[PDB]
Amino acid sequence: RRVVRERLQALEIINERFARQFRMGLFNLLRRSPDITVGAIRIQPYHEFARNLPVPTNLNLIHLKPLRGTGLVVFSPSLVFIAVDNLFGGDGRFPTKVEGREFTHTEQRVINRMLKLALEGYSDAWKAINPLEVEYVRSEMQVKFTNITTSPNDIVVNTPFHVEIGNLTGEFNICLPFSMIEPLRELLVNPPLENSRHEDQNWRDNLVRQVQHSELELVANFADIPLRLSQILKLKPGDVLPIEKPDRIIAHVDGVPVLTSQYGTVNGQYALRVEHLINPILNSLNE
Amino acid sequence: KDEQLQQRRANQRLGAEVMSQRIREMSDNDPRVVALVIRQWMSNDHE
Amino acid sequence: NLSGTDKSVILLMTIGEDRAAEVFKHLSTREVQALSTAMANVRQISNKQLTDVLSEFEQEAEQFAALNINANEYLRSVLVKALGEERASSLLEDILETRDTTSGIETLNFMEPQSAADLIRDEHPQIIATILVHLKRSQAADILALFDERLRHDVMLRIATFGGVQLAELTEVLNGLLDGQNLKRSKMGGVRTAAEIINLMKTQQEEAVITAVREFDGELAQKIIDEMFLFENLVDVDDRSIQRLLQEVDSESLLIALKGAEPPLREKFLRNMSQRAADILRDDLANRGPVRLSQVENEQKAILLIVRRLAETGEMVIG
Amino acid sequence: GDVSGAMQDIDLIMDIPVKLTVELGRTRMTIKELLRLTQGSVVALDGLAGEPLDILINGYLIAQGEVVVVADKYGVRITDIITPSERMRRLSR
Amino acid sequence: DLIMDIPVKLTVELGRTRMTIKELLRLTQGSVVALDGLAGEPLDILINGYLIAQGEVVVVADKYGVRITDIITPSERMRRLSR
Amino acid sequence: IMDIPVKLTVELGRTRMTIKELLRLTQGSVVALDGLAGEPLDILINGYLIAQGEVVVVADKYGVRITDIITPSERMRRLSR
Repeated sequence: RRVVRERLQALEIINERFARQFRMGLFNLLRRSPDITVGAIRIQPYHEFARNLPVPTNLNLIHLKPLRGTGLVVFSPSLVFIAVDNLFGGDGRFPTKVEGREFTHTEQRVINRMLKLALEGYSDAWKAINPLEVEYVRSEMQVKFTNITTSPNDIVVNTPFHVEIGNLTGEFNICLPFSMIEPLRELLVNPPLENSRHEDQNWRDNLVRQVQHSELELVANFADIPLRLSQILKLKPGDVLPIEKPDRIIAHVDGVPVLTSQYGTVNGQYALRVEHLINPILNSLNE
Repeated sequence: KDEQLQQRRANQRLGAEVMSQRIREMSDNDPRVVALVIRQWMSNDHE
Repeated sequence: NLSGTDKSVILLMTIGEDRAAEVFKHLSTREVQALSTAMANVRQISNKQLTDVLSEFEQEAEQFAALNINANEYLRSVLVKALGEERASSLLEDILETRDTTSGIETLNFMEPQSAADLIRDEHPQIIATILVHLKRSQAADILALFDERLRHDVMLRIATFGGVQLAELTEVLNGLLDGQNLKRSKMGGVRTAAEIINLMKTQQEEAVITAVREFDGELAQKIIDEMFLFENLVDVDDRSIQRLLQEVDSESLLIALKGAEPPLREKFLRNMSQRAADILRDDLANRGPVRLSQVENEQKAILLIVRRLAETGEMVIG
Repeated sequence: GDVSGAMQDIDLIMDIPVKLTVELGRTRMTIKELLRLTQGSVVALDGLAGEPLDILINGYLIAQGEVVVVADKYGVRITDIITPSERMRRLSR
Repeated sequence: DLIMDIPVKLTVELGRTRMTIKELLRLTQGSVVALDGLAGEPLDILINGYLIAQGEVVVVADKYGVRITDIITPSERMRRLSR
Repeated sequence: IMDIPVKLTVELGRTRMTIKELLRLTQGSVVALDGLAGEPLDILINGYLIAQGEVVVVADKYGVRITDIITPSERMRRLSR
């Protein structure tokens, strides 16, 4: 039983700008402008991702310090074939498909350069918001040997991309376990923040100045006695229920206590004499 | 075998000459190190 | 013997490590280790020999070296200095790769086309196309013929598509191919040697192993039996060849081997006799009974040895 | 069954403990005021002296009552049970 | 029964275990603890900490829904609290 | 310092309505709560909360994947709700 549902905002634009940077990199590398189409971000269990993964393919381990665990990036044999023939300058209108056959040394080396180019692109894109170092670990041919997740049912988030160079097309995906982004669960959901310069800080302080005159109502409680609905039903108006000695009055707003106080008879009114404001920071300091 | 002994003395003189030839080879290795490397490449090409 | 390679080797083992290091960095691993062994074990030292070696070195210095500045030894460093002084583009390094690539292209032309194909079949078809374009036309046609039909057609189609003529990526492509033959040559496949080894074995054990490999893989066993085959049928062996061998082979040896051989073999071997020789051989076959099978097999092995000798001569294609 | 469920609670849920709460009064007071307030400050409430205190359970209006000092032991004595119409009128404010 | 319309607070639990405070001392912030109720057993349904009944959660209509199965059964309540 | 066994408690969400809508539904009636699929649960000791954490099943037995001690901050919100 593993079900997780969430929505994210920042990672979409992060992937978009990463794809634009990657397109620029491939353009300058292969002297030809490519086009990268970012697919809808895929959230699926690790076993589902492995099943959807087109075998054969090349899987790459890229650690993300200081977060525990290793990231994963995959590329299609068609994509690597097209990129390497564009490196050769060949048209590639009579392509070959290799299945089961391991990549040659030249093919794996071209994979190495394109892997490091993708790593640099994603690094600049990510550090543009949050600096998290990425370090490649080990390439892999089969998904089962990658075994990043503890269980195949572990949910992994995947970002698919559709890359084309003229007539030649292709698709590659960037998949990551949910545990990897678990520490930054809040930072992925919200969209990035504009500004955050000194002015923004003082603007936030100015917002507190406007919020200084807020609107709130306090609640005073005396007794919370545990009784029964049988007693309530047999209770009738005029009945008196004894109460233990209320040595203090608890004041709370919407539930959260704010202070304690003592009742007092002032100017013929139900007046309360405060003792001290109950602050979470004060309680933590006392503890 | 006095002639053989004279030949052995000549061989000892030849050995001294061989040491001088080795010193000349060492001098070729020593002076003009660039030229020594060029001759190394030339002998490799001739090989 | 003392070849130009051997003369340089003697020079090196005579001079020392000061020039041996430069020779090694300009040289290849097997010759480096050969000179290391020569240094480890040396018995070619003589008072006159060393002086003659110095004279030969002086000759190389005045001729091969012509007393010139370091050739691409310290020059390449000043070339790199100029490269650094000029734009930040290691074109000289690319030219260095191109030098190995062009030499490798020439080597590719020299070396076996089918081995080149199987070394390039795994590589990219565009790699095959561009390398075939850059190679000699004859070598290209040989590799084209040795390719399968579909791969060959794809290679020629991508040759037609090949117009990028790229620029330093092509050099490292050849460098990778050279590194995939740069590894120890090996070539110990001996497709013929199994057959050769079984022929070197006894004939009964040869037949037993032939049956065993027929059980193992009829294909491989049949290939081994073909490697056993040596002048068994006239049409493949060629009559002119049966004519030429058997006049070189002793007539009595042929007779002894034939009376233990099959009648078709006897007829096909005697069809290239002078008619008098054929009649004499047949008459003696009728006269004398089958001599010891050991002697018959000895004569058959002598026949095969003479076949191998003429194969060494290489004037005609045996079978 | 709907009738069965209604019938059940009269016997099955007849014996069941519950909780309650009581309020004193309400006053408008903002964060400026609370920050200005200090130790020993006295704050009044709209509840007039002697007014019965509203009695609620889990935040649900139930009744009103006033505390009486009996045997030197405080005890709230309820005085009425809120009708649905009066509850509607109270919340329509 | 004018007090019929009263919001009640319910409590649903998985299982119990008698662990000493020393166990929790060594149990890290990401530790795993088992229970006494076997998997698949209907989760006990309680209100305000008072035993009521049991039920099983099922993934229906894209939400976790507990299925009421047993009744309060005061004799069974007595037997259960006799533990 | 002195050690003693103690009763724990895990709570799968809390709703807001009368029990009548629940008890009118007879046995075999599936009802959902604010507890949905995905959120980590909470652990209480003798009714006193400690920490938050999802619960998984292992070896045909429930296994809690506790996360971290609940701070008074979110303790206030969960007390309010």
